[PDB]
Amino acid sequence: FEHATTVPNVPGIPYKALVERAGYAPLNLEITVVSSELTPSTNKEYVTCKFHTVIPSPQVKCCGSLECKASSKADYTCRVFGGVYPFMWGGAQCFCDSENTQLSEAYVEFAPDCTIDHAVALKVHTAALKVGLRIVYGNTTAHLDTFVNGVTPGSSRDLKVIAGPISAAFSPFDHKVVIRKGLVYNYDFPEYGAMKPGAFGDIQASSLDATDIVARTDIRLLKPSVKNIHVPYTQAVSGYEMWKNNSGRPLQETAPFGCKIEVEPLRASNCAYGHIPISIDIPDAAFVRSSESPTILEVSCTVADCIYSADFGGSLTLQYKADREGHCPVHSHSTTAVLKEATTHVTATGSITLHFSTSSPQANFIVSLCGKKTTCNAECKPPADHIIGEPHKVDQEFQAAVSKTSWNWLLALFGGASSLIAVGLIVLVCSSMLINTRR
Amino acid sequence: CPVPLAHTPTVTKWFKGITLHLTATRPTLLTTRKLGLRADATAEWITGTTS
Repeated sequence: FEHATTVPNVPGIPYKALVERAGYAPLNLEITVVSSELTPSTNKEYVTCKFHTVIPSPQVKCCGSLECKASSKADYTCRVFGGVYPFMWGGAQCFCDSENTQLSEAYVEFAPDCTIDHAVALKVHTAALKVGLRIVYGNTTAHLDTFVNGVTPGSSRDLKVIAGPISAAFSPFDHKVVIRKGLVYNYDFPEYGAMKPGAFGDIQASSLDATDIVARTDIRLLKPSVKNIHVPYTQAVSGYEMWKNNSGRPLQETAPFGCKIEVEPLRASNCAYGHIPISIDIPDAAFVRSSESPTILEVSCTVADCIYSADFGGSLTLQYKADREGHCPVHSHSTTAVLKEATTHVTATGSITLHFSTSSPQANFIVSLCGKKTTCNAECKPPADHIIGEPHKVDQEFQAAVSKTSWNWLLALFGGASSLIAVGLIVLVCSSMLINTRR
Repeated sequence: CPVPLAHTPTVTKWFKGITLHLTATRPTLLTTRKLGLRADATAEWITGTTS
């Protein structure tokens, strides 16, 4: 037999539901998302890092021409200059007094440290949320992992868990991101081949070991304007490093919904957003016939003092009368309240005390024991502590957040107003009747 | 590599707001984000005693 329920997409929170297998005694079902793994689809665009300018040893044909031929190196920008008459440490270094042409060369490659200091830009799209589930139900507990696409069954043991799609489409990563040393930054990096001199993407390649390097750096070579041989040149400050100095802060401190961003592969861990549809086929052998389980003839709810808060600040008690001892399930059918306990070893007769949490000051919810239903009605107070170390175990509905008394006052004031317009209609009728009754 | 852990920040709790009491001898990168739809990304190099 299969069951299905929506589940709040919040990590660590144990969601709880009751499966009402018809003639079988109900069974508790706590759905607990151990962790979430929103994996974006990604492709490497290019590797980049601090370009290491390489100016190869100059070439000189002291009495003739030199070709300014092309080469495949990144931003290969060689130029030829005459009258160089360069001096080396040993002295003059050319055949001719005047017609000495000199070839100056410059290109760039990844610095040696780039093997670690590099960053990779990646386009990312259509992120799919993976999740780790731990399911506990009756005397049985199981753990599972599933891609929440609404199609794949991440089945394990006997649980035919199927999950998704996500109630809201979301990704923390924008379609352009850059990964560095495990950090990541959303950044509209320039496209492959779009190297801009002095900005991120100054030098680019498909792999850091690759010779297929393309770059733009505004490298320009000046005349050897000194007697000592030299190759004076200038260029834009490594755009990669310039970016680093002003990169903005990473997504680990910018991703919403508290999702902790992680790399290798780039993925978002523990995201908390929307809700997860869940369906679970369970082997009927996990349930029991209603005659085998105990069942309660009579039950009533008396709520103790309670606090509406993220934690189990509420406490309630139930008197019960049962046919026999055994583990009855206990659950709240109302969405605005969840019980801490999920099972009770019911006696033939007695009472149980249960802890619960609620977001509505009106503790107005229907508790169930062994499938029987009991209404609870109490006024919870606000907690004395403004901030606590635990997320709210339940959402809130504004229609449910109005207190029984505040709701009565509102409906009494609008009732008054509506009674005055009703009196209006009454008198507007009777004013016609005054004429028509004695015409 | 070992890195310091400045004296644990003494949090003060108030209505829908927290006051972090801070004490750092060297620049400490305090960073926070809201788990809401908006992240409200915040980062500040705190120095000295402050809040």
